[PDB]
Amino acid sequence: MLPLSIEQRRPSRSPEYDQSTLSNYKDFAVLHTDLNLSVSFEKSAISGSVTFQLKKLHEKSDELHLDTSYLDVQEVHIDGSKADFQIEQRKEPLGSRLVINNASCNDNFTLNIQFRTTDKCTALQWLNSKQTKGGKPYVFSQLEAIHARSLFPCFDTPSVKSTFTASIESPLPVVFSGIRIEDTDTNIYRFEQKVPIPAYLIGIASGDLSSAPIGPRSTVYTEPFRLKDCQWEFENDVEKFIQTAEKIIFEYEWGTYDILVNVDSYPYGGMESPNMTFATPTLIAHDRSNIDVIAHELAHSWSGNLVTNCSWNHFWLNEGWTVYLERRIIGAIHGEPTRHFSALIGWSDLQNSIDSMKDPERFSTLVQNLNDNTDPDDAFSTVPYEKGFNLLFHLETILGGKAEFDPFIRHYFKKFAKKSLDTFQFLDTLYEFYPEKKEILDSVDWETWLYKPGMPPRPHFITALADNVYQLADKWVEMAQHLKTTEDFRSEFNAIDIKDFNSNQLVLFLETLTQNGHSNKKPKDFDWAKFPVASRALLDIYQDNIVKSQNAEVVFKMFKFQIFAKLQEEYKHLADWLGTVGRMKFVRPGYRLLNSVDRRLALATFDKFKDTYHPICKALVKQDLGL
Ligand SMILES: [Zn+2]
Repeated sequence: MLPLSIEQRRPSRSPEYDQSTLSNYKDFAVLHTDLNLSVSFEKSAISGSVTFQLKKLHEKSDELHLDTSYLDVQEVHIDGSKADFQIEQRKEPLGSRLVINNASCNDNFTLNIQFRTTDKCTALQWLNSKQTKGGKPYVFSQLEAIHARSLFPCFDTPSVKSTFTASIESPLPVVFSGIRIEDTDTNIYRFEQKVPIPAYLIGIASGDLSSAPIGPRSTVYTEPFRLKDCQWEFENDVEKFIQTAEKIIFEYEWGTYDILVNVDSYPYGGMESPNMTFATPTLIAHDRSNIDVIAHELAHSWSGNLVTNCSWNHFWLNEGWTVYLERRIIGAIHGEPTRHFSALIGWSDLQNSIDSMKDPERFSTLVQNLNDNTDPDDAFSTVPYEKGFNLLFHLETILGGKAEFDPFIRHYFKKFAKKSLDTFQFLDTLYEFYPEKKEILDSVDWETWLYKPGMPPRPHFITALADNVYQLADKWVEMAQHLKTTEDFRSEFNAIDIKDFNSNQLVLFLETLTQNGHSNKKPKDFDWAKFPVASRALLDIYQDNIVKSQNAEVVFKMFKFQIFAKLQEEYKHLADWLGTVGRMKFVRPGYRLLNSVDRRLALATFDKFKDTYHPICKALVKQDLGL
């Protein structure tokens, strides 16, 4: 009932089969999973057992195949009886297939595997005591996309979702992607995940953590020194966000919405493990300006967590729907011009991602096509997010806007609640929900959106907030050249200029500057180093909103404008600041900025702070400096 030749591409069975799994999930039903784990900070390993409640499905060849990757499976036990297993030879990138003899049991059986993580585990990130400001060891898992198979043996595919129950022992406190149960100290933390989740959403963190309320159904976890700060950051908006998102879709389904603010050495940008959102400390600005980042993880509570991409071929249904709903939450809070601006910055992110991404012709396509050979990680770029946002936004516009599309959002998420789906399954629900709207629904070029690489059709977004940034930014470039005095500059420019700018406008503003403005009529090879008064006059007049900002996002862009402006005095300040942040995205280009202008400082800086970043952060920064 939908357009050829999209139908031509329609898999034979939906949800589409997951090539990234070596497991045979199509043969089993996972009724419930249980993790009994023990954290050893000293061995850098998690050891224990996983217990599945499985039901045999009959609808040809039969066996029990599980995913593992560099994992020590010690014993298996079916219904309490030893069961015969063997581990195949490792196949990049999908790992070793754990084959277990299931012949003996009945339809519904209890599967218990005992295992140890390996030195080669790719599921757990370990930080020593030099790597956290608190001074205690820390560990967190990062499981997306197929790393769960490295934490425990399982059907490592987004199409298999199972309730969870978890007992984790640790010398240090433990948080989990679940709700903690009452216990009755043996250092054993116990949690329940009452909603079915995929294993990539399984999240564990253990370290020196305390907690504080940030809402009626929200608590924040983080290092104690940072505890009251983090609480202040989240406590004003977190419940409001949840309610904004509940109005756009429907009641939040997970009970509590908690946030773990990870250690400073945390190199990533966040994770949406259900019941415990992993957040970056660079979210803590002390003014609540870099806070809308929470709407995204929160949004995942519906799209991705509640309704899952069945495979990493259909990841856009995870992340695209989430950027959409995310921008809808902020749009509801800050006004339509803001979501359009969010959207417009997103369009910018997409093009740099497409211009640059390797094999921009295979991976830039909205619906991916990983067979059993492509690492699912190649499917993760800005495409799913932005081009997926743009397709959902396009669908919104043509259907008569938010009030016409909003009913489709509630049917979709209500229809696939607790299940997985593919692209094709989404479209049918789309076509099925608008009988009347069938004629323009059909006007959509699904083939270019879903299956062509490169930039999708460009949408018309309100450019208001971006115009102001570009205008103000262009003006500085033009004025850099006519005005020769700090007092001259102080009279054409005022703190009111960037007053009503939000965090994202400052970042674009400061970024537009280093691109010598944002206009066709841009001075060619205009350089900010040649105008020492203009550059310094900018950070001077805008000291309160730019220079005095503790928003790491705004702080980095400032350092960039200062490295571009070749303001030699500030380098020590960029050097010092690289000692305060561990986020790969600040630390890395941050060490690149410092090295170009002042090689000797970068090297000294890196020498003093090398062993304080996440080991991966250090390797990559050490690479750029040529060590
Ligand atoms: Zn996301």
